[PDB]
Amino acid sequence: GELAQALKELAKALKEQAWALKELAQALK
Amino acid sequence: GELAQALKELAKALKEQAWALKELAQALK
Amino acid sequence: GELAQALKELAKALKEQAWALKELAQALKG
Amino acid sequence: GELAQALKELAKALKEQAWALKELAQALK
Amino acid sequence: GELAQALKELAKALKEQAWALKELAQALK
Amino acid sequence: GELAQALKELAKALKEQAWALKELAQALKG
Repeated sequence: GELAQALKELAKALKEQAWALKELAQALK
Repeated sequence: GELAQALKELAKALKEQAWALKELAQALK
Repeated sequence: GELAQALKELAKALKEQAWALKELAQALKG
Repeated sequence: GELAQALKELAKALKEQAWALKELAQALK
Repeated sequence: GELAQALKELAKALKEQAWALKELAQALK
Repeated sequence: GELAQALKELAKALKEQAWALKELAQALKG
């Protein structure tokens, strides 16, 4: 229903999370 | 959706955490 | 039901943790 | 059912999370 | 429980994250 | 259903983040 873009906005968050992690990993070298 | 409500709060918290990770990464360089 | 309530709490923990990381980041600058 | 101690083991995790945060906050002074 | 399965994976990840936060705290002192 | 799948992914992100924090902690020691 409208728990449907619940999951959509969470999927975006998870993606932002991944980009952020990648940047930190790269800083740790 | 109530449950949906929670998932929206989670997504927003996740984004903020991701942005904090980026600030950490930049402080390292 | 109680699952909803649990996920809200995870959300607050992540938010509080974000704040702490900003502080750490600032300390690492100087 | 046996999503019942699902939530129980998650409640414990959340508590560990809080203790960990408190210790970091205290280190940041 | 499958959904229950996920919640168990989450709890374990949360614990590991909490323990990493403590290691961070101790490194500061 | 798809909620289950989503929560699994959060779990992996938290696990990967934990590793990164251990590395940061080690770097802060020296």
